[PDB]
Amino acid sequence: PAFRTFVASDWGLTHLVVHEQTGEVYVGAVNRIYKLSGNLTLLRAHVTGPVEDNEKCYPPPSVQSCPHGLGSTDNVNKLLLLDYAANRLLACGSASQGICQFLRLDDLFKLGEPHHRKEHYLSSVREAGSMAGVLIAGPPGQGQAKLFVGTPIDGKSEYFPTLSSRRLMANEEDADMFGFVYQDEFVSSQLKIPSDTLSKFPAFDIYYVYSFRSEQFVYYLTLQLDTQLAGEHFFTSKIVRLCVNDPKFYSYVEFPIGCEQAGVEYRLVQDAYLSRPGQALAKQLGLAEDEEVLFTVFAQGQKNRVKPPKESALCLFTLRAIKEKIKERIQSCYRGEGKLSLPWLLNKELGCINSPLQIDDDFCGQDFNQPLGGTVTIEGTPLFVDKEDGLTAVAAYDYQGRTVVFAGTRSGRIRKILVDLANPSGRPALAYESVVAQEGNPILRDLVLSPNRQYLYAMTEKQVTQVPVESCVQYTSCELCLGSRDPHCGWCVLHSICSRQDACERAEEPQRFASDLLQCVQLTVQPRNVSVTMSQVPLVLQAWNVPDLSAGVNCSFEDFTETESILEDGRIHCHSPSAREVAPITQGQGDQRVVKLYLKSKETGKKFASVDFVFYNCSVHQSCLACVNGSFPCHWCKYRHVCTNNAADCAFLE
Amino acid sequence: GRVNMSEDCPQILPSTHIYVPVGVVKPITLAARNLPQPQSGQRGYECLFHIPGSPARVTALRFNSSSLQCQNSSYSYEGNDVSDLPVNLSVVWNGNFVIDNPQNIQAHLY
Ligand SMILES: *[C@@H]1O[C@H](CO)[C@@H](O[C@@H]2O[C@H](CO)[C@@H](O[C@@H]3O[C@H](CO[C@H]4O[C@H](CO)[C@@H](O)[C@H](O[C@H]5O[C@H](CO)[C@@H](O)[C@H](O)[C@@H]5O)[C@@H]4O)[C@@H](O)[C@H](O[C@H]4O[C@H](CO)[C@@H](O)[C@H](O)[C@@H]4O)[C@@H]3O)[C@H](O)[C@H]2NC(C)=O)[C@H](O)[C@H]1NC(C)=O
Ligand SMILES: *[C@@H]1O[C@H](CO)[C@@H](O[C@@H]2O[C@H](CO)[C@@H](O[C@@H]3O[C@H](CO[C@H]4O[C@H](CO)[C@@H](O)[C@H](O)[C@@H]4O)[C@@H](O)[C@H](O[C@H]4O[C@H](CO)[C@@H](O)[C@H](O)[C@@H]4O)[C@@H]3O)[C@H](O)[C@H]2NC(C)=O)[C@H](O)[C@H]1NC(C)=O
Ligand SMILES: *[C@@H]1O[C@H](CO)[C@@H](O[C@@H]2O[C@H](CO)[C@@H](O[C@@H]3O[C@H](CO[C@H]4O[C@H](CO)[C@@H](O)[C@H](O[C@H]5O[C@H](CO)[C@@H](O)[C@H](O)[C@@H]5O)[C@@H]4O)[C@@H](O)[C@H](O)[C@@H]3O)[C@H](O)[C@H]2NC(C)=O)[C@H](O)[C@H]1NC(C)=O
Ligand SMILES: *[C@@H]1O[C@H](CO)[C@@H](O[C@@H]2O[C@H](CO)[C@@H](O[C@@H]3O[C@H](CO)[C@@H](O)[C@H](O[C@H]4O[C@H](CO)[C@@H](O)[C@H](O)[C@@H]4O)[C@@H]3O)[C@H](O)[C@H]2NC(C)=O)[C@H](O)[C@H]1NC(C)=O
Ligand SMILES: *[C@@H]1O[C@H](CO)[C@@H](O[C@@H]2O[C@H](CO)[C@@H](O[C@@H]3O[C@H](CO)[C@@H](O)[C@H](O[C@H]4O[C@H](CO)[C@@H](O)[C@H](O)[C@@H]4O)[C@@H]3O)[C@H](O)[C@H]2NC(C)=O)[C@H](O)[C@H]1NC(C)=O
Ligand SMILES: *[C@@H]1O[C@H](CO)[C@@H](O[C@@H]2O[C@H](CO)[C@@H](O[C@@H]3O[C@H](CO)[C@@H](O)[C@H](O)[C@@H]3O)[C@H](O)[C@H]2NC(C)=O)[C@H](O)[C@H]1NC(C)=O
Ligand SMILES: *[C@@H]1O[C@H](CO)[C@@H](O[C@@H]2O[C@H](CO)[C@@H](O)[C@H](O)[C@H]2NC(C)=O)[C@H](O)[C@H]1NC(C)=O
Ligand SMILES: *[C@@H]1O[C@H](CO)[C@@H](O)[C@H](O)[C@H]1NC(C)=O
Repeated sequence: PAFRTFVASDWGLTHLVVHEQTGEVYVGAVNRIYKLSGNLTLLRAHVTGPVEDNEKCYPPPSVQSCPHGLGSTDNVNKLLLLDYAANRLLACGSASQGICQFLRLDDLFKLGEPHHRKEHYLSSVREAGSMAGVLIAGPPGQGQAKLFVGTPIDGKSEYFPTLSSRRLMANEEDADMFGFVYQDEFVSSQLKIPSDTLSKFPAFDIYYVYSFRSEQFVYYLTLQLDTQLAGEHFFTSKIVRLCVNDPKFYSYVEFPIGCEQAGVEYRLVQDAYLSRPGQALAKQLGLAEDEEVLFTVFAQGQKNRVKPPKESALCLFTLRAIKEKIKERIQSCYRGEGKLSLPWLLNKELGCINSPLQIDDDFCGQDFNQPLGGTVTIEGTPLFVDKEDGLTAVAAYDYQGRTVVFAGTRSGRIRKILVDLANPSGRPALAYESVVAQEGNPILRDLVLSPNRQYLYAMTEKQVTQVPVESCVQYTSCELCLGSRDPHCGWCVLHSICSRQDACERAEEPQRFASDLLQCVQLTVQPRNVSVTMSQVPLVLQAWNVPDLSAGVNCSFEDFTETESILEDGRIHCHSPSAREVAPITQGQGDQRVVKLYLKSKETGKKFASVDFVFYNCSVHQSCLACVNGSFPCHWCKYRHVCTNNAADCAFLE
Repeated sequence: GRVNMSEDCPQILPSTHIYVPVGVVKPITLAARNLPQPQSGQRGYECLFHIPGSPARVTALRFNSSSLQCQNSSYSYEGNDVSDLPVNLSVVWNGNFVIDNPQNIQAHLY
């Protein structure tokens, strides 16, 4: 087989997303945004790129003249978001103080690209993927669609907010776009970087890696700078959250996050992926059905966010456990204990105000004790650690209970991990590894399963790659099929192929489908060794772990002959071929020919079960030694000076 | 982008007269109808002033299907012979596509 693939002809790629209805794949890149079919054929290509511009210029040349010299620069797709409700694609770029694009869903027709007002500008930042966010909507007429979006700022504190809550109007031409949900002269639905904190720490900035909507909130995994850790730059990876229904922005929370493996620190997020656990992991992790989970990837230490270490660790957080750490922290500040502790935001530390309240998970923040930080860094449950080849990306999914995890590598490889801590095993075990861009093109965070969940689109700097979740047909034998362990694979006994339960016809029936190696087709023949000179010999066949064959069975010694068989007890009775048929095989191979006797099922008409069957030839031995002291039952005739199976064919008795 | 009806055509609508003093930095807001969103491989808008002395090329911004604006600039003609000079203006996009001007709207340079 070959891996279905889309190659990046000219430029680097940045983002990928899948349409839940169509399976169309949209692909953000530098200067380009593509629409692709499910099998990665090019469907449509939008030019978004090389634009005459300059990063230093505020409002970009379109609105005002800038004295700074302009040059043809690349427009990096910073963000990509599917707005199914308004049949379109939010395709947020850079290189125009970060103006956002709207492309129509089915043809990439530019519906709108607002850039007059200051809100239509998002950030000067030219870095890909340092931005993230979520689209959330209500029905038309009600409280309209909103976008929550984090971005870096590059020190342009007064131009852009790092985190914001913005409006999404139905008209793309409408000027109201990317305007804040509630703006006041006192408080706006945004969060800015304070100027005092940039004067103190020169180039502090918030880089937003992943983001997701959960229940009624919005989380972000972030990277920040040294503020109690002027000097050098060291980063701290944190979780952020907001209530969706909090125009005031009072719900903001921020806990440091990481995990440790045998006294080695992993504190830099590279990617995450919110998912389900399915019956398996849920049960022994102690969860309800609809309880969520967060797979993550961290690098070692707190050094070099620009170029992190190889040493990387896949951790785990249950959202119930992060919800408890946040509820526990709020029911703590509402006891008046300590300070808010959020360095970059509030430079002078304001204190926790005591008050009697019903602290719930439904709590959406209040006026005093305001935006607040976190003291106790939240530790995650480790799963798998790569030391020679850095993890880059992750996804996961529910399959028939068992929880499959996908992991990109710096090499261009994907790992297929069953997480088995909650499962019986000692620790979560790798099942399989696969190749995408072998030469060493790293996999990018945007790694999405298809809608049917049959494939997994894996993106690199330079190519998208349709990697199948299930491809058990690469497995040739029951023994290797169930040996790989990647849980989709079973041996469909009578078809003699390896594939999933829903793909094996009649699998539901007894012994027709094998799932543990012990169910494997095992076959034996009573007369294992039969002489060339014999003909139509009766043979008995014992087979175990096989479905009801009352449909009928034939014996085929190979693709040479085929004899009909009848069934009695737990045994199959068929005959050897005729001398007329046997010799056409044995001619040339001399001493003996080991031949794979199959069973051909009448229902399928495919050979499934095999045995070592021996066709021995005595006569061709031309000396006593070869004849008797060989490996077979052969008799030598002193006097005739010939080797044969029959005692009577000898000269006489003595 | 199909036009079947004459009222749906890309055209520039008039406002109360466009007054432009010579040697003064001014913006010139315009209204219009069904102004196209420039598509793939297509540039944006400009205002071209047909002054026999000097023809000025000023790039503009299309705000929506119904309003334009040439950017802060000053204009002149060489003569000092006539106080009130009406000037043919053409609104272009993607270099050479001139939008229709039915009322033949002019800019008065005074
Ligand atoms: C089990 O294995 C045996 C032994 O290996 C196989 O029997 C052999 O069959 C092939 C036929 O395809 C024979 O090969 C051909 O031989 C002939 C000439 O054979 C003469 O010389 C033999 C060698 O000394 C001799 O044994 C023969 O005598 C036998 O026959 C008589 C009469 O039936 C009998 O009474 C005797 O007791 C002997 O049994 C005989 O004098 C020859 O024409 C062929 O050679 C041509 O082709 C080759 C290849 O293309 C080429 O290289 C040559 O140049 C030439 O053009 C060919 O070699 C072989 O002789 C048989 N072996 C024996 C010992 O007789 C057989 O495959 C298996 N048995 C069964 C029952 O299936
Ligand atoms: C398509 O896009 C076009 C152009 O982008 C829009 O046209 C604009 O319409 C808006 C109305 O929303 C007009 O805005 C008005 O501007 C006035 C400003 O004039 C002053 O300007 C300067 C600087 O402030 C002063 O020095 C000078 O002396 C002027 O006085 C405001 O005064 C108006 O505000 C009033 O109305 C609003 C809304 O009702 C109130 O909130 C205020 O309190 C106040 O009463 C007003 O904001 C603007 O002039 C038009 N743009 C241009 C470039 O001219 C279209 O709206 C849009 N069309 C569609 C269909 O979407
Ligand atoms: C060629 O194919 C044949 C298939 O028939 C294979 O023969 C079998 O070989 C294995 C060992 O290699 C034997 O297993 C052993 O059984 C021993 C007990 O033996 C008695 O019971 C047998 C079955 O109940 C019985 O056949 C046997 O009688 C034999 O000996 C008699 C006296 O010599 C003779 O007259 C008979 O004709 C008959 O051959 C005994 O009473 C046991 O002690 C061992 O521990 C071992 O388990 C099978 O019994 C063999 N099957 C048969 C039918 O004889 C043979 O392996 C193949 N050859 C090669 C080289 O691979
Ligand atoms: C885009 O992707 C789609 C799927 O996402 C894909 O189209 C599908 O192709 C498959 C085969 O690759 C087709 O599945 C077939 O279904 C019919 C029943 O209608 C069967 O007869 C077929 O069986 C044949 O193939 C088997 C396996 O190779 C053989 O064992 C057998 O002998 C048969 O010859 C097969 O199961 C299917 O028609 C479509 N899917 C859908 C939903 O229509 C396609 O590869 C991509 N297309 C493009 C244009 O890029
Ligand atoms: C399970 O085993 C049974 C019995 O062992 C087996 O039955 C066989 O069926 C085939 C038909 O498919 C029989 O072959 C036929 O025999 C006639 C003479 O009577 C021949 O003329 C025919 O041969 C022609 O067709 C062949 C194939 O296209 C060509 O190779 C040839 O050149 C001829 O044109 C015809 O096929 C055969 O006789 C029996 N076997 C025996 C031992 O009698 C069957 O294959 C298996 N059953 C099932 C349901 O698959
Ligand atoms: C400024 O614009 C005006 C008006 O658009 C120009 O004046 C006139 O332009 C019109 C075109 O609409 C010419 O009318 C033509 O008339 C003939 C009649 O035979 C007709 O066949 C054509 O279809 C067309 O309608 C008209 O000739 C022209 N006026 C003159 C006196 O030549 C004017 O040219 C522009 N000013 C400058 C300085 O270029
Ligand atoms: C004949 O069979 C005998 C006995 O099985 C073989 O004897 C071997 O002899 C060597 C000495 O050269 C010993 O070291 C081996 O241990 C013996 N093997 C066994 C299995 O007993 C002998 O190899 C055979 N000879 C021929 C010519 O076939
Ligand atoms: C230029 O235009 C801009 C935007 O309309 C305006 O802010 C400014 O006042 C103008 N400058 C001058 C010198 O007229």
